[PDB]
Amino acid sequence: MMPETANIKLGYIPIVEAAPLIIAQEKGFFAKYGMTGVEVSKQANWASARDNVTIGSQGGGIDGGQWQMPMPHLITEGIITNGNKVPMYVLAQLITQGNGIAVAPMHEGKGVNLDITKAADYIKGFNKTNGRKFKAAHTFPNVNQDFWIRYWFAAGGVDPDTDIDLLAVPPAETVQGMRNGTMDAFSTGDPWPYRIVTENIGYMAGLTAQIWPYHPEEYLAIRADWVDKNPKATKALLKGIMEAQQWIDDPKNRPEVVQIVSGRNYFNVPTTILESPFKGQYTMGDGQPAIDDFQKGPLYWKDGIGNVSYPYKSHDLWFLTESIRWGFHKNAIPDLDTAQKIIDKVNREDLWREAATEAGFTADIPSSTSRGVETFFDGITFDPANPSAYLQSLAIKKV
Repeated sequence: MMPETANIKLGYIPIVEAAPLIIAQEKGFFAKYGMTGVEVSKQANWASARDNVTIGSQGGGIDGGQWQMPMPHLITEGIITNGNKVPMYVLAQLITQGNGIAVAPMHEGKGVNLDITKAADYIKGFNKTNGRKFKAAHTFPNVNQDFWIRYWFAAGGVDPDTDIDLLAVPPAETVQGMRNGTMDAFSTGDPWPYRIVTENIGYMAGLTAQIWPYHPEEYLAIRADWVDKNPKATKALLKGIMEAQQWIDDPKNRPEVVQIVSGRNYFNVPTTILESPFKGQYTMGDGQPAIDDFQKGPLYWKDGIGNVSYPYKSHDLWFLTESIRWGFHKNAIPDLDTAQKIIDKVNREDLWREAATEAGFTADIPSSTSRGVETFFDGITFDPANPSAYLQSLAIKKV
């Protein structure tokens, strides 16, 4: 099925979530299906990734790439691009887990761990007791990592909007702040946790693998105009990604995966900082036991619930439901019906199914577009069939 074109520019951020794109390219999986002209382009930050996909490859940007959710949806509706609507299609989930919340040393022994309920008053009154409002950061508002730390805070009784200072700050600057004693928490992901702990910059309150096991995370999304014009090439790219994900999850191949992504032309970091996490090994600190479980590390093809790669529409729904929870994009996404309408235009799980079928991976295709009821660490459940009930079960929200 000769692709219409063998070329495409896909952006990535130098974190473990990018692995499938890098491996599909470097191990020849894209080439196997005819996509011999794939350029895996490093993005400076999420803002730059957003801008680059808006201009497209022809304008000097990118045709698609790696994204935190629901960026593809927000770009499609021009919500985060000042009204410039650039339709995109979510084609596959790249990975699950590999994210976590780091906390500064000064908060050790205060109960600021996975469940911060007992430390809620300590956090809320930090200005009076310590001279500043508890300060936390993520690197881009209204997406994955902002959601993770907001859920963690709110589950313990801390309002992330009113009780603390939750800011969007570059990763290096944030870590520097933690070292300087001016930043209290950081919603981040591999390879950051290893460095933060080993360099005694802070400890890990919890992994997203603990907050929501096998949670939806990073996704591959490409501009709709590119996909509509190159349907065969799109499926070829999906097959390459699928094989790369399958390859990455075999423990035998992980040393090579680590070696490749850590290389100078990609992440450009010492392999040592990624070796442990790729084995599901994390030193958590604050007197808590270390984690040594492959199932708690990043997973790219299959997880404990189902297939990782398949993009369940129920997950798109959770991201937009949580957006509504925090009052994000009030005018653009005023209700759950509007959210579903956006999801039906953006999520292209049908192409994932088609590509998987053509490639001979029919045994791995999920039977539904929903992964069913989702369960969080605090007992809250999200039933895709009734997002209203989920929202109403939450203690802290803006709706």
